[PDB]
Amino acid sequence: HMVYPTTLHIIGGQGGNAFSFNGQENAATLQKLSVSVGGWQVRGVQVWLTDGRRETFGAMDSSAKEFEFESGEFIKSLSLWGNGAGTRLGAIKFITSRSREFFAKMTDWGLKTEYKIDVGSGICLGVQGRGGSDIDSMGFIFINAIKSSVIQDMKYPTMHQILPNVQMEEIKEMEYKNDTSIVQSYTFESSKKIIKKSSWSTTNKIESTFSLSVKAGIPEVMEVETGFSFTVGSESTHAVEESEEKTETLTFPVTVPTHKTVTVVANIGRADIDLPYTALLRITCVNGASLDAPLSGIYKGLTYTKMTAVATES
Amino acid sequence: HMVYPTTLHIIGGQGGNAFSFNGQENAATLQKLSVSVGGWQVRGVQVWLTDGRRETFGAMDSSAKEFEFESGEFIKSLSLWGNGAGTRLGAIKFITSRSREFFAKMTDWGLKTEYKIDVGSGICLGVQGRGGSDIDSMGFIFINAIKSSVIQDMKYPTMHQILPNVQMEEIKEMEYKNDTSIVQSYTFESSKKIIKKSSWSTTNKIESTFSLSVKAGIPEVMEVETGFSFTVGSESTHAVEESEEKTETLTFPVTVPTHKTVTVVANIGRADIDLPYTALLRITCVNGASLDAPLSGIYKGLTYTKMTAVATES
Repeated sequence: HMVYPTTLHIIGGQGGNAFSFNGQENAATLQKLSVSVGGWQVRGVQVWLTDGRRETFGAMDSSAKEFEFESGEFIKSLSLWGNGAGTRLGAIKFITSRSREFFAKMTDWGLKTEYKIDVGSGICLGVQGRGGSDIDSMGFIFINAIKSSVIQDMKYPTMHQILPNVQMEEIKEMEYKNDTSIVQSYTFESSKKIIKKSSWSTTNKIESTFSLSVKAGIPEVMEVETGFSFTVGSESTHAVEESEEKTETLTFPVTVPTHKTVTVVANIGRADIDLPYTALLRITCVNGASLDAPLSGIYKGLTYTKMTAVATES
Repeated sequence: HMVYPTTLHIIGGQGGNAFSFNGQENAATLQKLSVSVGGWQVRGVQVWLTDGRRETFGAMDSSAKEFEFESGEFIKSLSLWGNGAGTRLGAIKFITSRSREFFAKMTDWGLKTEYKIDVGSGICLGVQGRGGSDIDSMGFIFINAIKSSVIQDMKYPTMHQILPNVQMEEIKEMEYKNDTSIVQSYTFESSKKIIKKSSWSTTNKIESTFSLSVKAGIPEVMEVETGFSFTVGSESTHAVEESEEKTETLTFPVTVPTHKTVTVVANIGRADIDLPYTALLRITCVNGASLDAPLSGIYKGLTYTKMTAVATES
């Protein structure tokens, strides 16, 4: 027997035309809902997803009430009601993870049959059902309970067509003066705090709805003596926005000839990276099923080269 | 042979009384300097450290010029000059990591031999020299080039005396109704995004001056059957301020007797942690020497228990 990444339980009658308003392809989720009610039915629904899509089913009128989800707010419980003849959706009730409540119901016919819905993870991808003058039937599309949410298959498609802009900064300067007839030897040492940074842009509130990690390598700069080029480092796990603090070091012996001066300057290169990326968001459920949604965005990073030094004789 | 965590090169004459103004013991560093110059000498210096200490040597007058370091700004190069008779300090010049320059010199006699100083890491702990009416001699105390800066031996000395305040939040509710004549069995699943947080307070700008890591475990909550108690998790490496995103899950079978209802509510506990800490900052230099500074502060955290559930029969 087979398992599924979504769960959908439709309540109501058999009439109307099919509709499906589903953010599954890009993992856009339910942001806002507005419901019109009549005497013996839900007349209409208007729905907004987090990618800006918006649509209306059935008929909407001045009786409409709405509910807008806050970022990070999901559904804890949901009930749908038939209208009692069993021919229309009768009412919608849910309670969120922040204990806010929404309830829209037919006015005249007293609320008859309550169906308590399995909301899965509580993360709603939209609605599906049948409508015509009214909402004949409807259910909420939920992602099943989630085990992980990981952005992967990372690509930087314009990377090898673009040159890094490596800016050199001085870190330390020291001078050694040998006024003797014996060649001298000194130890040069230098250090610098650097902060590497990585940022992959996200949209449609996926960063607040899901707990995102990125399984990818980071764009790095690579020293050729033709100049510099981009490559992608070792692959690992990252937060969507991450910084890594480090102390870079450099030490070496300095040989100072008789009756001469040696001046040593230590440098490092710094590169700001701005690159488009494509990737895949994979949401894996507790039941083992999964859902993939293509992503596109921009990567902003800050990286550094190794410390180097120039020794000049005078 | 023997190595040291600090480096100090004094320039000037032989007269005056010894002084030392050094932030070594608590790793307080140079924040601000002000210098008075006369005709044939540096007359005086006033120095401020990042822990608010402040002191003056020699004499200060209306000729005083000052320089204040920005957070994260260190010294890239320093030169000192004698006054030309070789009896006093004659001039100070430095250039910072952000290319800002400070230059204070004797107004009348002219500058001869420049002594380019080894600034080590460029992180200055204060000054040392000899002064009377004027600055007879002075040098800047620098930490040698740094390999690492690590907060360790982490202790929460009041931890055993305060009880965690664990607040329960509902995550999901589902109902299973068995209207048949044989026991039914179902599977409950639930998930919730959580964000754990860790923060160890710092002072004296050590977080901006050094690249700090904390080698410690994270304070967590633990199930006793008196209630809850604090413990410290497994040790690892952390930034001073850190957050971890996670998805908590729960799944189990639900058994429903004939003609009965079972209502399942999934919950999770949340605890804010606010606790004093003591620790040791160890700065290890590239040359192998090191510097210890005792630390005292407060830990602020956010943690969560495992998801649990209550199943109620009706």
